[PDB]
Parts: sequence; structure tokens; C-alpha cells
Amino acid sequence: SINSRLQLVMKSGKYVLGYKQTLKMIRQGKAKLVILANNCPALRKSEIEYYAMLAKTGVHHYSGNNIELGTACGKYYRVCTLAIIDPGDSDIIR
Amino acid sequence: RCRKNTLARRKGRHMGIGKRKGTANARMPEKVTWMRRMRILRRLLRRYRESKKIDRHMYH
Amino acid sequence: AKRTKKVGIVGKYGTRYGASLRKMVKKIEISQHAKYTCSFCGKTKMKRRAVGIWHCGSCMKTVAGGAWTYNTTSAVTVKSAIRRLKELKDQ
Amino acid sequence: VQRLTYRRRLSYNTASNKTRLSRTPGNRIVYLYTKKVGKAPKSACGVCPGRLRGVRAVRPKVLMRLSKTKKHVSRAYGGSMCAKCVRDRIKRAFLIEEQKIVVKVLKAQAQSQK
Amino acid sequence: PRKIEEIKDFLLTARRKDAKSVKIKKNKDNVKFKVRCSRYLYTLVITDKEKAEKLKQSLPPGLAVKELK
Amino acid sequence: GRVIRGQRKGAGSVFRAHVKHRKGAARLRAVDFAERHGYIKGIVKDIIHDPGRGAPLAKVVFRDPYRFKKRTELFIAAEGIHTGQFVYCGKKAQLNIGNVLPVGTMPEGTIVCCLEEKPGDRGKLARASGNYATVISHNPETKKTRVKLPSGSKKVISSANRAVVGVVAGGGRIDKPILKAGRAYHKYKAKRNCWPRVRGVAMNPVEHPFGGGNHQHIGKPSTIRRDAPAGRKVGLIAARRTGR
RNA sequence: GCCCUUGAAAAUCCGGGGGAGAGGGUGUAAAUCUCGCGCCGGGCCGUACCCAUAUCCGCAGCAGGUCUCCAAGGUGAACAG
RNA sequence: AGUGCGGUAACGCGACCGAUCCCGGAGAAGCCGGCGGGAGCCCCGGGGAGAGUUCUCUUUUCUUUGUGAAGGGCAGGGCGC
RNA sequence: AGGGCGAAGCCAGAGGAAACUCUGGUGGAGGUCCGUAGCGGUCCUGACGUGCAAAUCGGUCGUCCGACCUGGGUAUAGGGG
Ligand SMILES: [Mg+2]
Ligand SMILES: [Mg+2]
Ligand SMILES: [Mg+2]
Ligand SMILES: [Mg+2]
Ligand SMILES: [Mg+2]
Ligand SMILES: [Mg+2]
Ligand SMILES: [Mg+2]
Ligand SMILES: [Mg+2]
Ligand SMILES: [Mg+2]
Ligand SMILES: [Zn+2]
Repeated sequence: SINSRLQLVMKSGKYVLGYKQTLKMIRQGKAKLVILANNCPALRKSEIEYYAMLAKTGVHHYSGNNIELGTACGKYYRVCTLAIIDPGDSDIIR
Repeated sequence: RCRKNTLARRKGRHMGIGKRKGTANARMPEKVTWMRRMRILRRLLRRYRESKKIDRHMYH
Repeated sequence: AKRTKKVGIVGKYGTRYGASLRKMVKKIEISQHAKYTCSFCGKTKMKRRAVGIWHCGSCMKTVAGGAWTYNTTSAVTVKSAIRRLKELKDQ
Repeated sequence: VQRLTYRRRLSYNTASNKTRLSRTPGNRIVYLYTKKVGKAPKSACGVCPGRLRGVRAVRPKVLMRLSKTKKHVSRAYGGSMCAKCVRDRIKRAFLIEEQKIVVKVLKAQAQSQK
Repeated sequence: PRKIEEIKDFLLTARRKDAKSVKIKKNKDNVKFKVRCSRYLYTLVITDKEKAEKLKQSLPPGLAVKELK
Repeated sequence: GRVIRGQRKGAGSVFRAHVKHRKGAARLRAVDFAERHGYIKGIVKDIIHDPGRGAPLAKVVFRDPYRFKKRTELFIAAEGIHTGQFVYCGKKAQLNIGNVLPVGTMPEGTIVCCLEEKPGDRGKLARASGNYATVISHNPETKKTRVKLPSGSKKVISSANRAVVGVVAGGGRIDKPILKAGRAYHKYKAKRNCWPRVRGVAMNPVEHPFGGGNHQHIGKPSTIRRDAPAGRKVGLIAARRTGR
């Protein structure tokens, strides 16, 4: 499961939550992975999906809706897009 | 003659129980009295915060 | 039960209309004024606009739903059946 | 106190008969009749509830008088559509066409395979 | 009406074909110069008195120059 | 004596329908090559309220496939429709909700509404509010389909004739009590002059056949022939059985 | 906030997408949903006064009826008296 | 070469070609509550000009104390930019 | 007009192991109450009863955000509306 591996990333690794910030992380070429909630707007997703394709970056569609993902980042707010810059000691990146 | 009497009403006069016809809330509405207070205390709080007297968390 | 023991939303109606009717209204009267979650952004803003039409204020997604609920049960059960048959037809 | 009368034969207080008080140089309060409140145009997108920027919200038969620059804005879809909905239309219309090309490529490979 | 800020500009407006009366209001502390045209009544505020007295001479062919009192 | 309230509703006049603010008819798309052979795609531009109607409607806009021109329709909203959704329709339409396709295509047990009673009629059966029909069974030859209507009846139908998949939106309207007479008044005012209704027992015996008497009684049997001249046909018409 | 109520049409006016066309050939052109200025025009009918314990309708200068706008000080909850 | 230019952008600048065609907007929206801003009026403290009172008292009480539209500037509101 | 009652939602504090409950606020619901204009028309079986009036007057009354009141336009005509 992905929730478990994220937990560790959020604890120990470096990361960034949200679309304005993750698109800046990909555009820098630092972002190693991009998680998308399922409810994300369709235009947004396809835009991000293209940005990863240009930057040769992983894109993982999360199983849950943006409330679940934010819950799954350990935040009381809700996150639709999340980039993983440096995982701490997790194998979120395979 | 009125002006003179209004000056009496300032001193606190012709204003006792037996010269009131309206309910207290009609005479000074509780909502307005509340509105004043919030608009005071809140104004006091954000002045305190914006002088670094009190921190974010205290303020809240 | 701060202000009322057992009328809540239907305390507006006062004594009128009878106990059963007012109890019967309390169910709907609640649900219809409820703010639901916009399964589109995920904010709690799905609010009935008029009968059968619910609008997210943020999402701006107007959504044909039930008369007093964003979803009827009937609609939900119909949805799943159609999805099942769709898969049965095409394979 | 100076009370006053309407200046036109329309007695009734209506959408048409709206007024305001004005002190003249003659030092008499007089009614002036007021012009209706114009609205800025809403977006062609139709989801963005907010009305458009950089346009003189004025009663539509005025626009006639106004200069072109007042009536619009320097952009593609200028003064017809809000920016946000343009820059989403743009990248949408682009990203869509890139996938249409990808499906065309996957179709052509499948023809060459078969 | 229209206020003007350059003594030259008012001189150019006064020199048009459409113009006529160029009445002059000594307000004390101000001395305006109101020059009527077809459309607009142009005015020009000239704070100095000697500069207003100088301009008085500079209006051209025999316009009204109907000084106001 | 008098022409009775009831006979009078036929002349229209006061009893005609109120239709100023009504947003239009709530049809289906008309058939054409695209509908007939493939599937035309349109988008749901908005969802609407239509006075005197419990179902909400849906402005659905397509592209006319002949003139450069964006034609638009008023579908009755299938429940679970929303804006910025696409609404495909035709023979080769995908069997999901808010998607109008011929009854012959769609499998058995398939729930539909706004279902064409006769091919090309533009959507006549089951278009109320919480209502729908179910496609029972197909006869491939004869090109006919059996459909179960909300009344219970099991009507036979041409397999060509279309329907929107899913039930009608705004269901369970009638679970809420009305309570206030006022609330009744406000319902029928956006419809037609049919409300506060006076019982023929109340009336004098010139304006209704139950009228008159020293006691508000009917006096004759309240069941009646349907070979009955208009003016008597009152109470329970052709009532097969009458009680609880 | 309320609605099993969802609360006018049209004339008229504008914006945008498109890009069929048009412009002159190195001082000018077509162009100004023209910017600023300049010139000429805007016909037809209504326009007195009353509008109500005396100009209206109730046979009348009839205690009846007849749609609106404006709306000072004091007392007082108050357009109450 | 030349169917204007500025701003990261919201957008800006006095003008800035363009047809049939298309899309959009404005015209074009219920009632009720609360709160806020702007005026008119009222109020208070004073300046003046004219008043009334004055047997005694009263720096008195009373009146009056202005700037149209249209432009330009600037507050002051609002913004789901 | 102006008052009364104070429904949902919201805040804090206190208790509760939890479930949740109490206390104080805020909030302002309603074919809610009082009560003006408005609309009406209970009683006095008052006045009047060759009247002010071919149905009026006085007090007293009902209702006063809603099946509210109301102008103009428009529809329905006689065994018909
Ligand atoms: Mg008019
Ligand atoms: Mg502009
Ligand atoms: Mg009777
Ligand atoms: Mg009979
Ligand atoms: Mg006159
Ligand atoms: Mg008068
Ligand atoms: Mg009597
Ligand atoms: Mg007598
Ligand atoms: Mg008399
Ligand atoms: Zn937009």
C-alpha cells in the first residue's frame, strides 16, 4: 500500500503539497514523483501528466480523493497534487 | 427649553424607571450593544498583535 | 438539546400542523438544508438550490440530484445496475 | 424643512422614476433624476460568477458612445471572457491536440503491426 | 467646460476660426481667461497679474476681449 | 341548472395553464443520421428549474452537423447529471447514465426515462420526477420491445424508439408534507387554476349533482357509468371496485 | 435566510472567434467599433388648472368613494396620541 | 520591413483595417433579514449679518449662513483579479 | 411604523472515561403575538332612519410578511360566465 510508504516520506523525506508548488518543483527538475488525487480537475491532471513526461518524472495516481490524500499526508487539510522531492528512507520510489 | 432639559438628561435625570415607556432592548438594542463590544475588543486584540504584544496563538 | 428537547429545525412551526407531520418534516427539513461535500473539489459546499438541483459554490458544478438529498437511494441503486450491465454487454 | 416634488408627470416611484437630492447654486434642494446602474459583462465561460475587469460597466446603449479601449481588453478573447478561462482553454486545447496526436500514432503503429 | 494649463495652448485655442468672445475675469488672486468656442468654454487660470496684463495684449486680430465687470 | 365546475375547465379561459416563466418543452433530440447510425456528443451547459415541474431540466448543447451552428436542447435531467459533463446519444451510444439510446440496443433490466412512446416523438413516457421505466424484453424480429411503465402496465414498444438511461431527477418530492395551505397555494399558482377545491356536496343542487339536501350527503351512489353525459360524470367514474 | 413559489419578453447596444477581402509601394495609401477638434439637422401630438370635506364618480359645493411622491421640533419604543 | 505600442501578470495607453458566418454579453429580474459606505434632514459647539426679549436675569433666544449637468483630479467603498 | 416571543446554525466555559450533557452568549426562524398605515367590519341590536349617505357616522372591534393590500393592462357573457 501507498499510504504506509508516504507516511515515512512525510516524516523523514522532503516533499511539497499542492499544484502551484509541485509544478514549480517539476519545472526545477527536483521532483522525483507526483501523486494525484482521483478527484483532481481533469485539465489539471493532464497538464501535470505532460509536465512529468517532459521532465521524465514518475506520476502515481492515488487511489483516493483529495481529502483522503491529505489525510494520507498527515494534514488536516486536503491535497489534490503532491510531489516527492527526496524520500527519506522509504521505497515510495521503487 | 428643550436644550436645557437635554442637559438634565445628560446629568442623569428624568430617566428613572417611571419615565421609561419602551422596553430596555428598544431603548438600547442588545445586538447593537454586542456589536459595539466585539468591535472594541477585537480592535484591542488586533492592535495588541500588530505591536508584537501578543503572539498569533494567544490572539486566536 | 440546548434550547429544545425534541423539535430542533421544526421548532419554527410552533404548535401548528400536528406532532406526526412535524416529526415527519424534521427528517427532510434537515437533509434539504444540509451542506454536503462536492465530490469534485471535496469542499463541503453542495447546497440544494431548488428541488432536484444542487450546486457547489466553489466547484460551480450544478448537479441534478434528489428533491431533499444530493442522492436518492433509487438513483444510487440504478447507477450500479447500469454499470454492471454496461460491463456485461461490452466485456 | 424643504420638502419637494417630482419634476416629471410620472408620479409613481418606479425603476424609471429614480432620483437624488441636489443643492443648486440657487440654494434650493431639487430632485435630479438618476441614470440606471450599468453592469460589467459576465464571462463567455459561464462558470466564473465574477464579472469582467477593465470594462466600463455602463448601460448597454451607451457602449455606442464609448471608445473601443473602454469596451474591451488587450488579450485573445478580450472583454468577452475572463483570463483564467482563456489560459485553461489554451492549455486544454493544446493538451487535447497532443493526445489526439498520440492516439493517431498508436493507431498508425497498430496498422503497421497488422 | 475645459480648464487649460499652458498659456500657449489657450493662445492656440483663441486663434481658431470657431472662437469668439475672450472675456477676462479679474477675480483678485487669479485672473481667468474664458474663451468661448463652438463646443466648449475654455478657461485658463493665470495666477500672476503682470503676466495676465501681458497676455491681454497677445490676443490677435480684433476678437471681442469683453473684459468682465 | 348550471354548467358545473369541471364542464367549465374544457373551455380554457381561466383554467388554461400558466406558462410565462416555463423554460420550454423538455424534449429529446430529434433523430438524424448521426443519432440513427452513430452517436452525437453534446455537453450539459446547465441544469435548470422549470416552474410547474418537479423534474429539473438540462440545457444540453450539441453541434448541428450541417451548419456551423451550436444547437441546444432541453433534456429532463437524469439523476446524477451535472454540468461540464458530456451527453452522448444515438444507436452507438455507450450504456451509461444521461445518455439517450434506443430501447432495442440497451439490455434487459435497463432503467430508463423520457422514453419515446412512438419512434421520433421526442420523449413521452416516464418523465415526471422520481420515475422511470424498465426495458423488459426484446423480440428481435418484429423489431419490438416490452417495457414496464411506472403505472405498472407492461406496454409494447418499437425497438427503434429512444430513451435516456437512468431515472428522473428530484425524486421523493412527495415525501415532504405540505403543511400550510399557503404552501399548496404556491404550488398550483405556478401551474394552473385548480386549487382550493370545493366538494360537490357543499354546492347547491344546480351546480353539482351531489348538491342540495338538508344534510351534506350525496344522496345517490357516487360511482357512475362512463357512458355518462358530462354534467353527471362526477365522483367515481367507471369504478370497478370502490372501497379500501 | 425562504421556496413541491426559483421570481418577463423583445426592440436596441456592445464584446469576442474567425479571416473572405482591401491598401500603397519607400512617401504615401487604403484604414480609423476614431482620437481630438469643425459644419448642418432633429418633424408630428400632449403641455392651462383641479386632483378633492367646492373643478372627478355617487341626480348636488353630499360625512361616501377614488392610484402615488415629499414629509421639520418636543415627549415617547414609535409614521401612536 | 512597416494593418500601433507598454507591462512577469491582473491589465494599460487617444486612435489602432476587415465581410457573410459563428459565440457571448448587456437590455434582464423574487421576497426577507443583517451589517457597512455615501448623501438630504435633524442635533451639538462656535464665528458673522439681521431679530425678538430686556421690571430682574440671559456673551440671549429666532432667522439666515450656496454652488446644476458634463468633464478632469482625488478620497471613500468593493473585487469570486 | 415600533415592540414581544427567541427555532435551526455558531462560540466559549464546565462536566463526562466515552456517548454526549449542562451553563452563559450569539443568531434571528415563523401562513408567530402585540400594534400603526393599509385591508376589513364583531358588538353597542349606539347615532342616523322624509339621512350627510338608495347602507353613511361614532366608539368598540378582527387582521396587519401572507392563501397580504392595491393601480393600470388582459381573459371569461346570459341557461352563459
Ligand atoms: Mg417607463
Ligand atoms: Mg481597458
Ligand atoms: Mg349551502
Ligand atoms: Mg342536477
Ligand atoms: Mg402643469
Ligand atoms: Mg393635495
Ligand atoms: Mg341600530
Ligand atoms: Mg327622526
Ligand atoms: Mg352638514
Ligand atoms: Zn472564467
